Amino acid sequence: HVGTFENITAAPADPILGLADLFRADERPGKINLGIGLYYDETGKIPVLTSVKKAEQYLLENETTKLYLGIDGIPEFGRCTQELLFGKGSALINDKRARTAQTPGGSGALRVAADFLAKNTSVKRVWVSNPSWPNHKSVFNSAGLEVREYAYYDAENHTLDFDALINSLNEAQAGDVVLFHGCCHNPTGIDPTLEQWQTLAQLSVEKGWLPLFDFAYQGFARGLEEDAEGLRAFAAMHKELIVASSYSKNFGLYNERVGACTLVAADSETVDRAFSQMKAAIRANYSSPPAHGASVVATILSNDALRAIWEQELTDMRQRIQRMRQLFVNTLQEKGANRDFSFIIKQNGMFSFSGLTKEQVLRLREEFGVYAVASGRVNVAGMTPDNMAPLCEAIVAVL
Amino acid sequence: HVGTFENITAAPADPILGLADLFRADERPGKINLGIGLYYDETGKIPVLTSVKKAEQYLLENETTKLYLGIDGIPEFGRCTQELLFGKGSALINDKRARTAQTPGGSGALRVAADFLAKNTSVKRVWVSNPSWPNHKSVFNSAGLEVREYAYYDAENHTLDFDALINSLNEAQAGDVVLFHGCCHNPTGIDPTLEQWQTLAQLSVEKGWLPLFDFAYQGFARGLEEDAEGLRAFAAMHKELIVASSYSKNFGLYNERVGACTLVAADSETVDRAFSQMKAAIRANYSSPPAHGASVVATILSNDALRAIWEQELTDMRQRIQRMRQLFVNTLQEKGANRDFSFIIKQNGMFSFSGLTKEQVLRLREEFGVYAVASGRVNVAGMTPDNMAPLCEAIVAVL
Ligand SMILES: Cc1ncc(COP(=O)(O)O)c(C=O)c1O
Ligand SMILES: Cc1ncc(COP(=O)(O)O)c(C=O)c1O
Repeated sequence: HVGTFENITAAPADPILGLADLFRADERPGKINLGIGLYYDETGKIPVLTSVKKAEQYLLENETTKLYLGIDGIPEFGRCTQELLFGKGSALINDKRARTAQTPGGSGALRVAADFLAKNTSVKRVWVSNPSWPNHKSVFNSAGLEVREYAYYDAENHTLDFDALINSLNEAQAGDVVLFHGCCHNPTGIDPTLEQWQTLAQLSVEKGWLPLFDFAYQGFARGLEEDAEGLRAFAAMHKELIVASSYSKNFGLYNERVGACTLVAADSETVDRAFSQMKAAIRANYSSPPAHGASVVATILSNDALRAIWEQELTDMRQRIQRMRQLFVNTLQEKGANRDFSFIIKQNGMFSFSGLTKEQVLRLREEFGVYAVASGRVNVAGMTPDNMAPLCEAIVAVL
Repeated sequence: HVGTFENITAAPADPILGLADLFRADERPGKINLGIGLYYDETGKIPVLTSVKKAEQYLLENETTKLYLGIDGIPEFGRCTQELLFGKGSALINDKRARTAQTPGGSGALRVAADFLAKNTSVKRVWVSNPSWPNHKSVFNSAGLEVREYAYYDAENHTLDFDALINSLNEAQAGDVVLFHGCCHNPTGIDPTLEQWQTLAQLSVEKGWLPLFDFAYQGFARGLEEDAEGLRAFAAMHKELIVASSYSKNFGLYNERVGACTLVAADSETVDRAFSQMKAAIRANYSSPPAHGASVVATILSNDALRAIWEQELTDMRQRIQRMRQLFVNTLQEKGANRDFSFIIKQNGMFSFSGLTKEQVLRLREEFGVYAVASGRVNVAGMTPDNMAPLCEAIVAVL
């Protein structure tokens, strides 16, 4: 017969993971990886946090069974997740307006939400920032939802174009979904101020949007509580919203796939009715989530001694990135860059829009073995005191 | 504005997992759970295998990072999976005709296959046995694939209705997917003989079906190699096929979500092209799979010492279930059953298709605290020397 796989077309390279494959195969010893968002320590390693090793040790000696978790995962994991997102004494929690499912990573939480909406509501369009995480469009298209873009970044002044953002979103109709980065906007690193959040929250309720918050970097901007102010302004004003969160990065648990999808509705009867369909969409996907990574997170967040250790480790990560931002800017000037890169100090999180062209990013990789994303996004957390000088010499050589 | 979640219809109760929730709530003492397919030991517990504990200690001591796995997971995990399925010296492997993706459980493997087929092929129809695992239809429907049923079980002789199976698949077109259970058919426990497998393999190639094997219980019928005879009869004749396999049960790693989706095509260049689109379907779902569970399996299968331990543990599990099958039939007679349950001994795996009616199943639960699936499926692996007598007295009471 003809053959079913014979005419399949090869898939294009992932703009992020394809770069990581090239880096791994590169044989040059001085190669530098500033692509995929991984936290490196001063020594260039990607370590397991001490709080995580201690929690895994507890699990190894106390686990007696591997029997399936519920569709929505470990209950304590869900409860602790809502506390982090909304606060200890939140009204959503007391009113029982929120339900949380443990998911395989933030990516898994985005697909679950996308499947949930495409199959149980009349949602048709998702509004995503321009630029944004490249995988956002793929997740929502694969679920059958259209993806529209709204303006965000002023490339001239390296700032948030709040006028163009609101003008773009005026085309978003009621019932549409609008995606917001909770903090540390990927890839620009520019987040709204609290006042700008409150403006979007009020505009969101009067326009009829369904907010969808992507929360992959809580604690990397200013702090655990501070980074959730934007979400908590929306939460104090909307009847419905969705939060897809990730523990991959603030716990360094990338490959264990630890995330959550939290559903908020007007009242407890509606959220439970909606959550039953979300569990059905999970059942038809991976059935139940992996336990190891979420058990680690739950063990840490529920033990005051481990949590204290983890909160300090997260502070050290946040502050090392800030030190590298300063060192990055100073070193560029020291190596002969005549452009002003001071805007990089004002950006939060792991990434920064360097302003380099696709052709310059290509030169960096081929000629100097410095790997950045074609959009000019660089992982500041991949910079160390040892690789800063060769890295900045290469950037100056291509300007 | 009117809420987006108001017109959502509540999802029905899951036929398997909704049962486990009723069991956890039942306050009556002596309740017995013969529902969800978990392996219990002689004492009524769901333990962690010794080999799994050994492997987990090795990972705790030697893991230095939680860096993301590739989209397709741990390479060694895929190689050992192919050896398990096809044999150490298979032509499929030497010709490099197979590619394997690590997935979250067999469920995740099935969903990945469904998404891959729906988006990259002209497949529109999947044929599933009647009866089958209830979640099969949900997974393929989630991708928009039509699911048709073919006849399988002779509920009169308690055997494979091979004549009806052949006739009911007459309308299966070339390019349709036909789903086969590799061994330990769920729920009936009746598998095709080697001669019947070979007959199906010949018919499958003549009609141009795309075979999809669900392999969740390798090693629970007769043995690791013996249980794969049917798959290898198909593999020797077909240019293309798909295998969703699970390690949830033969390793007791249920909640770590350890599975694999294997893709087989005519040649190495074709499978590579097709596999790139499978990875794209994974990227738009959970991005990359969880490491812990698959790392355990790869460690055991690669270490000669641990593998010998695991194989003996799998033999112990298989043999206890077979003794419980014999004891179940003997005790039913002892307790006054006039219906002949000898067919139980001929069935393979954890599950016994008892032939009880939905009314009798509901009566066992509400009246005696014995929990089985409404189809009459009972988990033999949940029977113990301590609960056998009350269980059989309950059944006899409703016959
Ligand atoms: C904005 C954003 N959303 C989602 C994700 C996915 O996170 P995870 O690795 O937990 O799937 C990432 C990074 O991976 C991200 O930067
Ligand atoms: C036939 C069959 N396929 C797939 C599965 C799913 O297994 P997993 O837990 O790996 O998702 C099961 C049981 O759970 C099964 O019986």
